[PDB]
Amino acid sequence: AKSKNHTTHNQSRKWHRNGIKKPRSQRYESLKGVDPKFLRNMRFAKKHNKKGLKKMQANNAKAVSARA
RNA sequence: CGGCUACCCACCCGACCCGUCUUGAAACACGGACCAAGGAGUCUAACACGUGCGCGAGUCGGGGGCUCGCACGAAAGCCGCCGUGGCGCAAUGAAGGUGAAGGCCGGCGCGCUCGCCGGCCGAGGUGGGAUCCCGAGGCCUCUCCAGUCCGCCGAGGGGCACCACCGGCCCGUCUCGCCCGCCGCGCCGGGGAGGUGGAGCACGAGCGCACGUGUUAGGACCCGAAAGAUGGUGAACUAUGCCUGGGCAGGGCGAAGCCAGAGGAAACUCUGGUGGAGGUCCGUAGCGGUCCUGACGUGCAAAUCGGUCGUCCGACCUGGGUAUAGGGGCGAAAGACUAAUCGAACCAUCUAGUAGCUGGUUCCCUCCGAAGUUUCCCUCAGGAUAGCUGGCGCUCUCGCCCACGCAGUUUUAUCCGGUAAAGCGAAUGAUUAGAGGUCUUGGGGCCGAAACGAUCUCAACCUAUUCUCAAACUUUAAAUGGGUAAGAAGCCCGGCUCGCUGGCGUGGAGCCGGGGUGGAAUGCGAGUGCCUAGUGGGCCACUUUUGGUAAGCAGAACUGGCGCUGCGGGAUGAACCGAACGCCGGGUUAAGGCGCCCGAUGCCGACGCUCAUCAGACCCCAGAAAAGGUGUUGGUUGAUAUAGACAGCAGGACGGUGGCCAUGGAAGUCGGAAUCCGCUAAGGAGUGUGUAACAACUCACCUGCCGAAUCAACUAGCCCUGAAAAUGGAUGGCGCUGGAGCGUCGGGCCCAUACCCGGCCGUCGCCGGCCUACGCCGCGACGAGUAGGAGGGCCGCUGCGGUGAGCCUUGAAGCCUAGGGCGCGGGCCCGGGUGGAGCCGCCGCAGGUGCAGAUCUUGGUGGUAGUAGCAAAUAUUCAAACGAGAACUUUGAAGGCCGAAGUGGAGAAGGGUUCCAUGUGAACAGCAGUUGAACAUGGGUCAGUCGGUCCUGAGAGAUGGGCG
RNA sequence: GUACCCAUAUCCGCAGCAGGUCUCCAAGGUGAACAGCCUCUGGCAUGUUGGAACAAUGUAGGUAAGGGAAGUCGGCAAGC
RNA sequence: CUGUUUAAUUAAAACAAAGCAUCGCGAAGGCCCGCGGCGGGUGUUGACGCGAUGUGAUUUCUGCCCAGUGCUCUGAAUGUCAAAGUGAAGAAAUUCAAUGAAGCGCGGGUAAACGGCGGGAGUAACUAUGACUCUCUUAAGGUAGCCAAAUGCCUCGUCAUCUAAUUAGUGACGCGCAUGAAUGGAUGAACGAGAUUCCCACUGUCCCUACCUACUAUCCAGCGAAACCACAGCCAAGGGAACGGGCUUGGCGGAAUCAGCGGGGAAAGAAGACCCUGUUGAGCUUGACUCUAGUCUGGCACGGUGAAGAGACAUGAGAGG
RNA sequence: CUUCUGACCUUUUGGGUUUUAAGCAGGAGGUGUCAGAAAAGUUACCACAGGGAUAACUGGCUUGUGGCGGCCAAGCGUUCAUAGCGACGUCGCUUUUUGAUCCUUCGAUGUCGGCUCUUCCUAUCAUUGUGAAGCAGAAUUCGCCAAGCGUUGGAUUGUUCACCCACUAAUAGGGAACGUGAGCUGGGUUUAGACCGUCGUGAGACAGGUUAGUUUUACCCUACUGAUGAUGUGUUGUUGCCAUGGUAAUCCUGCUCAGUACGAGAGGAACCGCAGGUUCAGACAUUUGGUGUAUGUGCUUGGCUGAGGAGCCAAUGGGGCGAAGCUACCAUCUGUGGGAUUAUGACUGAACGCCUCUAAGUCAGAAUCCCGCCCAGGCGGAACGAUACGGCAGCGCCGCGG
Ligand SMILES: [Mg+2]
Ligand SMILES: [Mg+2]
Ligand SMILES: [Mg+2]
Ligand SMILES: [Mg+2]
Ligand SMILES: [Mg+2]
Ligand SMILES: [Mg+2]
Ligand SMILES: [Mg+2]
Ligand SMILES: [Mg+2]
Ligand SMILES: [Mg+2]
Ligand SMILES: [Mg+2]
Ligand SMILES: [Mg+2]
Ligand SMILES: [Mg+2]
Ligand SMILES: [Mg+2]
Ligand SMILES: [Mg+2]
Ligand SMILES: [Mg+2]
Ligand SMILES: [Mg+2]
Ligand SMILES: [Mg+2]
Ligand SMILES: [Mg+2]
Ligand SMILES: [Mg+2]
Ligand SMILES: [Mg+2]
Ligand SMILES: [Mg+2]
Ligand SMILES: [Mg+2]
Ligand SMILES: [Mg+2]
Ligand SMILES: [Mg+2]
Ligand SMILES: [Mg+2]
Ligand SMILES: [Mg+2]
Ligand SMILES: [Mg+2]
Ligand SMILES: [Mg+2]
Ligand SMILES: [Mg+2]
Ligand SMILES: [Mg+2]
Ligand SMILES: [Mg+2]
Ligand SMILES: [Mg+2]
Ligand SMILES: [Mg+2]
Ligand SMILES: [Mg+2]
Ligand SMILES: [Mg+2]
Ligand SMILES: [Mg+2]
Ligand SMILES: [Mg+2]
Ligand SMILES: [Mg+2]
Ligand SMILES: [Mg+2]
Ligand SMILES: [Mg+2]
Ligand SMILES: [Mg+2]
Ligand SMILES: [Mg+2]
Ligand SMILES: [Mg+2]
Ligand SMILES: [Mg+2]
Ligand SMILES: [Mg+2]
Ligand SMILES: [Mg+2]
Ligand SMILES: [Mg+2]
Ligand SMILES: [Mg+2]
Ligand SMILES: [Mg+2]
Ligand SMILES: [Mg+2]
Ligand SMILES: [Mg+2]
Ligand SMILES: [Mg+2]
Ligand SMILES: [Mg+2]
Ligand SMILES: [Mg+2]
Ligand SMILES: [Mg+2]
Ligand SMILES: [Mg+2]
Ligand SMILES: [Mg+2]
Ligand SMILES: [Mg+2]
Ligand SMILES: [Mg+2]
Ligand SMILES: [Mg+2]
Ligand SMILES: [Mg+2]
Ligand SMILES: [Mg+2]
Ligand SMILES: [Mg+2]
Ligand SMILES: [Mg+2]
Ligand SMILES: [Mg+2]
Ligand SMILES: [Mg+2]
Ligand SMILES: [Mg+2]
Ligand SMILES: [Mg+2]
Ligand SMILES: [Mg+2]
Ligand SMILES: [Mg+2]
Ligand SMILES: [Mg+2]
Ligand SMILES: [Mg+2]
Ligand SMILES: [Mg+2]
Ligand SMILES: [Mg+2]
Ligand SMILES: [Mg+2]
Ligand SMILES: [Mg+2]
Ligand SMILES: [Mg+2]
Ligand SMILES: [Mg+2]
Ligand SMILES: [Mg+2]
Ligand SMILES: [Mg+2]
Ligand SMILES: [Mg+2]
Ligand SMILES: [Mg+2]
Ligand SMILES: [Mg+2]
Ligand SMILES: [Mg+2]
Ligand SMILES: [Mg+2]
Ligand SMILES: [Mg+2]
Ligand SMILES: [Mg+2]
Ligand SMILES: [Mg+2]
Ligand SMILES: [Mg+2]
Ligand SMILES: [Mg+2]
Ligand SMILES: [Mg+2]
Ligand SMILES: [Mg+2]
Ligand SMILES: [Mg+2]
Ligand SMILES: [Mg+2]
Ligand SMILES: [Mg+2]
Ligand SMILES: [Mg+2]
Ligand SMILES: [Mg+2]
Ligand SMILES: [Mg+2]
Ligand SMILES: [Mg+2]
Ligand SMILES: [Mg+2]
Ligand SMILES: [Mg+2]
Ligand SMILES: [Mg+2]
Ligand SMILES: [Mg+2]
Ligand SMILES: [Mg+2]
Ligand SMILES: [Mg+2]
Ligand SMILES: [Mg+2]
Ligand SMILES: [Mg+2]
Ligand SMILES: [Mg+2]
Ligand SMILES: [Mg+2]
Ligand SMILES: [Mg+2]
Ligand SMILES: [Mg+2]
Ligand SMILES: [Mg+2]
Ligand SMILES: [Mg+2]
Ligand SMILES: [Mg+2]
Ligand SMILES: [Mg+2]
Ligand SMILES: [Mg+2]
Ligand SMILES: [Mg+2]
Ligand SMILES: [Mg+2]
Ligand SMILES: [Mg+2]
Ligand SMILES: [Mg+2]
Ligand SMILES: [Mg+2]
Ligand SMILES: [Mg+2]
Ligand SMILES: [Mg+2]
Ligand SMILES: [Mg+2]
Ligand SMILES: [Mg+2]
Ligand SMILES: [Mg+2]
Ligand SMILES: [Mg+2]
Ligand SMILES: [Mg+2]
Ligand SMILES: [Mg+2]
Ligand SMILES: [Mg+2]
Ligand SMILES: [Mg+2]
Ligand SMILES: [Mg+2]
Ligand SMILES: [Mg+2]
Ligand SMILES: [Mg+2]
Ligand SMILES: [Mg+2]
Ligand SMILES: [Mg+2]
Repeated sequence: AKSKNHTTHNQSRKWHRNGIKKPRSQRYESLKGVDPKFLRNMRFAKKHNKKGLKKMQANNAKAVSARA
């Protein structure tokens, strides 16, 4: 009882009925697969930022506000 | 007079018989003779999602108890120190076990890749984010003054839910090291910084009840097996033993034994009788069944009958009793018989056994609407997964010089590739021929004792060319096609963090802060979550292609179509050409067509081709080739002709030379090579016929007459030959020839459910109004559809709780009806006629709720059809009586059959009143009946000496005892 | 217990079914004979119906001139 | 040979038969029944008997192979080998070791047990074929017989007879795909409701059909079904699920009927006995898988007393390398 | 599941130690049907649910193969390509062979061959009319229009096929579901019994061979054959036409021609005419033969009526003859012509000064076509006769008014 083996007929119609839209592009996609050393350095820079940010950046903001 | 309709008839057009398996159904595929009733997705437990309700970090009394005995009460009410308990509120490890709060500010110890302290609120930050808040600005009678009065908005802020990311916390692990504590200073505990695994935490949402869908276990939508197990019943048929009885006409052959006679010296032999044996022969009764493959073959018969057969003293046939009973018995063995069933009986139960397999599966309308494909499976007639589909939503966006976002598309930049084509005087592999050079090699000829001492040639090698090819070759290389980008998620500027890297404040990432959106065209509203049926056999077509000679063959790529689909043309039709579908009126048209079927050329239509004794007449499509035509109609390349051709008529057609090679003959004429010469006006060492050769005819050539065009080869349009198949017959038919054929066209005309305008119905979107708000309006765009998914029903059936101060013996339900009428529809209302005691509307509730099929179950009725059939065994007739009725009864007579192995007289088994008498004649008797073995009534079986009872036979059987 | 059928009509086979079912008695003629045929004692209406005709086909039965198996797979049937 | 056989498609060459052979058994036995018992059949039996097989009148013949598969017999010389029993290590569970019943393995016998019986090369004064000989193989290479057979593919083999003509029949030939010796081979009087060939007489089997008789069939009187039925029935061509009756184009088309007929209705009788699928069954067989009755051995109790003897363990002592 | 490796790890259940076991992580022991069950064969004694998703029939698509043709022309043909063949190449038709695919058929289409019978096809074996030869005659070979008429009797085989004998003008090829099984036959294939050979340990298998092996139903519709009828002409009858459909004739022998034409001989025709015969068709019974139940007559076996005489019975007792009727190629009679034309041969005659059967026009022309003869006569019509007593009637024609 030989039958049909494999065809791709009437497949593009099934695909285009729902759509072949591109994947959802969003900001801050992901951080997976990134170098572990680079990720560790980024975490350290993010967690040590508020130590010196809230003072020197505030002083510079006051200075630029006095400038303009 | 008006009247649609469930009345009948006629014409015009269209019209194949329904249901399901299938790519394909009206099929010469299956089911259906018809009608009435019954008939198929239910219920329980569990799970998932969605919706309604109540409570809410809680929720739930379903389990019990309490009040008072109760028709409604197997209800309802309550427990409150009955919440035991289930679910959720805490997760992570196999386990010992552990087990979730961040942020700001300042200080100190080296504010150290650095802990602690003190104060506060208290679940971080970034980019989006409905909504809300603030808000420059301008919008209302003459004016500076105002609170309401008119009234939107640039920009900015805190930001629900939700989305993405970063960080934070908990549990199990791996690396690194250091610190703290002691009910006891230890292979005792606790803590940190980094990478990972968790169904986690990071202000919680679950619980209980009901409904709908989907999956699953229950017989589980309905009907259906071959089979398996348990426990019992059959030897009245048949197979076999045993016991006890019965039966087998007549003839033929002539075994042993016996007697007599004859022959012989003896042994002995021979002859004629008698004798009556045989698993003997012909043959009857009996027992079986060879052939006619005879008759029947819905029969006499679920195995028979007529001839013809084999055996008939036996291994014979047969009655009764008795023993063996189902994986068993019995078997002169055919797996035959075992109660019409035997390669494993019957009966009841498990059992509604299972089926990936057939068949069926019941009311209407509206909306949406496929797949035969990927992967896996002992998978290929199936299932799971993905995909296609539907439903429920949810989050936002427009609606009062500018949008977020998207696209089977184009435009601009940008790469990617190795097909089509082309090439091999370019790589690789195949490949024909020529030209030159030869270093060498091999085969021939030459000078000559031989010799790379010399020479000619061939093969081989090299060089520059040359002809033809590669899906598994390629320098080069298309079209088509694939990806990306065309902004605010971007750019410029400044400053902080890094434990990453490092000459360097170097590089790179992260964060913060203020300033500047108009960035290719066109079109469009987008995003997202959950549940989910069906599908998982396909087919066809333009083009590209694999195997095959080819196929209406098998297998692929894109797109379209059928299946899932009607309509107008192709006469006919699955795929072709147009075109897609609510009900209508008008106009137009696509494809196609205008001689009649059949609507339209019935145009004073145009140009040209074509004649068939087989014309021709429209993609798929239903017919044909190589080749040929002095049949016509066009074209090309050429050659001749007033220095008079081509055709026709007439004349010449000679000499060297009967030339050289041949020979039985070649003297132009069978052959090989050649092939000239001289006078001429021209004659060819000769185009053909003929002779064995010579002769003869004739031709090339020249000339005489006529007199102006002609000859030859190819090429392509119609037509013709090529062209033969079986029932009579297919441009669709009739037919058509100044066309109704072929080619090129013009102006009109014909009609589709297509287009435009308008009415009506429904869906969707936008909405409008403070008029059943679940109602009433307005505008616009769309309506097909199998499998399947949803919504509505004031469609229908049954019963229950309310309600209609409901209808009815002045007529309920039901049934019938050329009557009226409503709704698109399921259906319903009224009138009339039967009928004689119940029924219905509205609001909710629960179903054993809708039939056209299932070789569906039961019951009834048709065509067949007053048909087949009342024919195995020789045969009936006359008169009379009883009777309404005579062929079937009775009596008499005549003619016949069974003819003693009977169609007679008696019995055993079996039947049980069938035996007898009387009486009726609807039923029985296959017609009839006065008749009967039918019906009703009443009678009938008399035993010491007929048999049972008595006795044992094969055999069955209790106690003693044994086993269980 | 004692009737009756004991059967092509009282049994079984779905029935008044050419089927099946165990025994006794059994004459005369022809003839070897209980073969076949014809009669007597004893039974019967021809087997679930009759009338009219004698077409084809059919079911059983018998002949056919000349040939004699030449038909057929086979001398099947029929025939001697 | 007589006889029996598939009731209801077979009557036979099949089965059976006397005869001829072989196997087991001396009763605490052989072959079987049985859930059970020292229960039952043979057995009211005892080797001229019982039980289990093969071949199949009489005569003559019974060839060669034990390699394999089966059957049987032997020695605790000899390998494998379960429970139970013994010793050792360990606190014990446990582990190790010594020995080891049947069976298997080894060896012998048996083929009237199942079965089998090959293949090359050189050699005769016409040549070939071939008297004769060498060689591989395993256990032995078809002996005596018989044949194109009921056994032969080539084949309708070749020759002779039978015929006018023969794929038939008979006789003979014989590297015979693939005959053959109790798998029985060769004959063979009588008898086959056995199959086949020829001949004589015979006849309607036929040339070549015709006629006659009885019962139907036929019409009528009376009585009266069933099978089947989607609706129903005139054809040609085309398309179509590729062979229509209904569709399209044409040919055409008057009621109701009787007697035959068998071309059609792809006629009826039955969910194809043929082929395939089923993760559907049943019968049967075996060196398919897993089990079991039964059967053969070993151990444990029933199961008790005496004597003699062998092997090992522990004990003290004397020889040895 | 087993084994190994590591923690100076976890649990070994009332609490401790130890053996052991379980537990975590990763390496190995395998699913070759490789996303992974543990698995021999036969059933012809077979069964069930299904499949035309899937073979054995036919039909359908193509024709490789088979058969049948055409073109080119190297050559055969003594000479000479094409009288007759024609290689190397190449182009077509057919489904009378086989093969390829599986489209309809699995709730069945009865599947070989033979017998009987009808029709059709032509790629013609013979017959009618013709052309060409290496056609002197005869016998032959190649084509043209041509299917009207024939294409037999047997030996062996189941056979399709094939071979042989004989006859004949010739013994040609096919189709219709490989025509035809509710027509037959069952010889083989293809069930169940059994035998032999080979294969298999076995059950069993063999497109190997040999034997015996149930052949069911029509009464329905149509078609066909025949018979009543129906429609319309007012009724009925007689005499008549045919529109239409069917269609029948075919072949051979002997004699005169003629031992002639022809041919050197050997050999050896043809036209007209005369006798017939084969097959087929229509009938017919005087003669001949069949049948026979006038149960006509006369013998004869057994029994029966007492015996003669007369008879009867024995499923028409047998047999010798036989009227009438039916019947036989087993006897007898008969079977017939006109037209237009095909193939072909010709006339006049241009295209194309000539030629030419053609281009327009003419001629002859046949088993083929049609009709004539014959068969039945239509939802076809004509010509003629009679047309309703009896007592009241009834029915026609003319003229009529309502
Ligand atoms: Mg598939
Ligand atoms: Mg239905
Ligand atoms: Mg199916
Ligand atoms: Mg199909
Ligand atoms: Mg259908
Ligand atoms: Mg059908
Ligand atoms: Mg059918
Ligand atoms: Mg039916
Ligand atoms: Mg109903
Ligand atoms: Mg609690
Ligand atoms: Mg069942
Ligand atoms: Mg089982
Ligand atoms: Mg039992
Ligand atoms: Mg008995
Ligand atoms: Mg005898
Ligand atoms: Mg004899
Ligand atoms: Mg007899
Ligand atoms: Mg019989
Ligand atoms: Mg019998
Ligand atoms: Mg027989
Ligand atoms: Mg018969
Ligand atoms: Mg009959
Ligand atoms: Mg007899
Ligand atoms: Mg005899
Ligand atoms: Mg006898
Ligand atoms: Mg059993
Ligand atoms: Mg039986
Ligand atoms: Mg059983
Ligand atoms: Mg069920
Ligand atoms: Mg599949
Ligand atoms: Mg979706
Ligand atoms: Mg490529
Ligand atoms: Mg290329
Ligand atoms: Mg296919
Ligand atoms: Mg295809
Ligand atoms: Mg479908
Ligand atoms: Mg669609
Ligand atoms: Mg469509
Ligand atoms: Mg159409
Ligand atoms: Mg197009
Ligand atoms: Mg289109
Ligand atoms: Mg319109
Ligand atoms: Mg048009
Ligand atoms: Mg018109
Ligand atoms: Mg043509
Ligand atoms: Mg067409
Ligand atoms: Mg076609
Ligand atoms: Mg031309
Ligand atoms: Mg025509
Ligand atoms: Mg529309
Ligand atoms: Mg719709
Ligand atoms: Mg109601
Ligand atoms: Mg009343
Ligand atoms: Mg009442
Ligand atoms: Mg119901
Ligand atoms: Mg119904
Ligand atoms: Mg039914
Ligand atoms: Mg009733
Ligand atoms: Mg009826
Ligand atoms: Mg009748
Ligand atoms: Mg009868
Ligand atoms: Mg009277
Ligand atoms: Mg009487
Ligand atoms: Mg008498
Ligand atoms: Mg007697
Ligand atoms: Mg008697
Ligand atoms: Mg009475
Ligand atoms: Mg009666
Ligand atoms: Mg009585
Ligand atoms: Mg009574
Ligand atoms: Mg007395
Ligand atoms: Mg007594
Ligand atoms: Mg007892
Ligand atoms: Mg006791
Ligand atoms: Mg009595
Ligand atoms: Mg009887
Ligand atoms: Mg009887
Ligand atoms: Mg006598
Ligand atoms: Mg006498
Ligand atoms: Mg009578
Ligand atoms: Mg009777
Ligand atoms: Mg005769
Ligand atoms: Mg005679
Ligand atoms: Mg004779
Ligand atoms: Mg003879
Ligand atoms: Mg024969
Ligand atoms: Mg006979
Ligand atoms: Mg017997
Ligand atoms: Mg028989
Ligand atoms: Mg014993
Ligand atoms: Mg013997
Ligand atoms: Mg031997
Ligand atoms: Mg041995
Ligand atoms: Mg032990
Ligand atoms: Mg020699
Ligand atoms: Mg030999
Ligand atoms: Mg012999
Ligand atoms: Mg013969
Ligand atoms: Mg052998
Ligand atoms: Mg041999
Ligand atoms: Mg005679
Ligand atoms: Mg037709
Ligand atoms: Mg056909
Ligand atoms: Mg057709
Ligand atoms: Mg039909
Ligand atoms: Mg119609
Ligand atoms: Mg139609
Ligand atoms: Mg009739
Ligand atoms: Mg008939
Ligand atoms: Mg079936
Ligand atoms: Mg499967
Ligand atoms: Mg079975
Ligand atoms: Mg796999
Ligand atoms: Mg099996
Ligand atoms: Mg058998
Ligand atoms: Mg198919
Ligand atoms: Mg087929
Ligand atoms: Mg049938
Ligand atoms: Mg049929
Ligand atoms: Mg003819
Ligand atoms: Mg046929
Ligand atoms: Mg046979
Ligand atoms: Mg057989
Ligand atoms: Mg002469
Ligand atoms: Mg002469
Ligand atoms: Mg005749
Ligand atoms: Mg006569
Ligand atoms: Mg006569
Ligand atoms: Mg007489
Ligand atoms: Mg007499
Ligand atoms: Mg007398
Ligand atoms: Mg008699
Ligand atoms: Mg007579
Ligand atoms: Mg006579
Ligand atoms: Mg005649
Ligand atoms: Mg002519």
